[PDB]
Amino acid sequence: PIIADELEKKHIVLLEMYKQDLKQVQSIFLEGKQFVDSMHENAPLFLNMPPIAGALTWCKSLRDRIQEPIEKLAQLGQGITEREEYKDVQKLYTSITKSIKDYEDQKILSWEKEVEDSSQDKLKQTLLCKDENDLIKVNFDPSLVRLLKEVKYFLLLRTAKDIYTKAETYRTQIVALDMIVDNYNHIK
Amino acid sequence: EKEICKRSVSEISWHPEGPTKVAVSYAIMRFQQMPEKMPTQAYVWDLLNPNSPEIKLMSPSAVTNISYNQKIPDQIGGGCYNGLLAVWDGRKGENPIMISPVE
Amino acid sequence: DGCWSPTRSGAFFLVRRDGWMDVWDYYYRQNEIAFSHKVSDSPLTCIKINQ
Amino acid sequence: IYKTSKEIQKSDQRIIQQRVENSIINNQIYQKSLKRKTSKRKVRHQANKKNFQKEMSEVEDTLNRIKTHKTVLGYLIVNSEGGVVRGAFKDEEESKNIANSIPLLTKKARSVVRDLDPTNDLVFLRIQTKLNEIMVAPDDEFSLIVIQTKG
Amino acid sequence: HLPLDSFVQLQEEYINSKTDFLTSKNVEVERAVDDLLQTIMLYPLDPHVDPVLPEETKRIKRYYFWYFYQALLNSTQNSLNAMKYRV
Repeated sequence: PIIADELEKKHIVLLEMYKQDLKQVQSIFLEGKQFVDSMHENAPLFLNMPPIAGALTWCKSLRDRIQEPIEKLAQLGQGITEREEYKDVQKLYTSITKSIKDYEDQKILSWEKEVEDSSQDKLKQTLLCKDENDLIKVNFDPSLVRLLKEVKYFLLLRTAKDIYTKAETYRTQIVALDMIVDNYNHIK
Repeated sequence: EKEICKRSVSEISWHPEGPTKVAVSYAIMRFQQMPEKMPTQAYVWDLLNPNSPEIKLMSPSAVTNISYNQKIPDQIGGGCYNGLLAVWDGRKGENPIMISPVE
Repeated sequence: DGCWSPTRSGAFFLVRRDGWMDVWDYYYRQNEIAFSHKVSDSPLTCIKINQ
Repeated sequence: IYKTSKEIQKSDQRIIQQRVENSIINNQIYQKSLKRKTSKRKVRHQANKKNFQKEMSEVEDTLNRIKTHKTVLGYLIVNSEGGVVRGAFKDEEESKNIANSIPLLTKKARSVVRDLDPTNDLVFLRIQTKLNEIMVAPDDEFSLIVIQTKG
Repeated sequence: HLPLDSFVQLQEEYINSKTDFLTSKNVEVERAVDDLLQTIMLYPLDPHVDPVLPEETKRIKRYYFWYFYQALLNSTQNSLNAMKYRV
């Protein structure tokens, strides 16, 4: 009881601190969310990563920071859950999580449609020579690079096989095709 | 000055002998936000004259990180955006003497 | 980017992506930043300290 | 524009003079002196300027206070080279005689103290006459002499 | 170099080295002035407020340029004192 009385006063102060972190994350999230959607410079996503893939990874980092305290909070005894102030903070946390998922769902949802469009680009890009001079260059859509790099990030954050299987074959053929094209243009 | 779009200073390094020269490498970490055929050069500044870089380092691709080497004076080694590794000499600058195989 | 001061072990400098650089000194107060300075409006990509 | 240019120049001059002063309060005697020496391009105005010809109250203020103090005839500062830096006496003849005669006695008196111990140097000397008391404080840069009638 | 044809040629080489050095500093001073202007321009401030004043920018450069003139003449005057000492 001696130390226990002091602990109750400490618990309300700790709950108040989590309120500031939740509000700070939310306020940061709203400013950050607008930049990510428009793919503006100095965006929240760290360094260089696929923009659609990066938004999901960025959402996860914000989500991880918000939920680290909740596991620790559930640890506290003496029915700190009953406290109305503790309940109010939990409601704020649930609202923030729901908004992040919807944004993630739009990105993944919109990305899903983009992936179907991207599949066609790999199928019908080929290698195109441009200008009067026959300077053959790989015409592999730059989008393909983002889609392939995009998939690897998704694995990190937790009938198309045959096409992906001849992904290895396509790379070998393009390198072989590129060498003859350079040789065939020099003579020309 | 007058670079196409803007180039972020991804990495900054200090001269090993003393703080008189700083080597800064410019590249865009944003994925696909870099303009096609954007300038990809590294400039080493001099504390005495900050109006323009004392020497210019030219690389095949933008160098994400460049750092000085204490063992050999005025030798700079950097990593390109493509993954190519290049080495430049601070005294002569210009093109990179050592370049790693791409594949 | 955050780098330790070569001259003094106690203080280390961290540069935020908000364009603000804050110096953390553990010699005097562990709890708060020694001082905060805004280098520029643009985000600070990296910080290097001379040796 | 010529007038404008002139104004600009003046402003520039003012800035240079300040620097250490940093505007704000009129402040400091030392600062003013330095400005006058180094750059004489601009002078006066700038701010309130406090009291004219009063760079520091404390040495000047203390001397004024001792002179104001009751039973003190006056305090005359003697220059290291037999000169009157400042004279505050009712009659010029007494001040003129005090200005030349008193320093010679102190120099002779300093040697008397000096002969007994070379390291020891005169710090303060006080001569008490039948009707008056004479106090002389000696320093290499300046000498302070005060005559106070005995109570 | 305070401390005939040979002295003049040697002095000219010494003067040339100083001139080469001084030029490097001018580029650095201009960049520093531009950086200060860029940081003020970079400031987000308030949307319903004037971002910056064009006159204000000119005064910062002009006054700094004027300040440089005070320093540049100051240096030339020091050489004259050395010449008087040499005499």
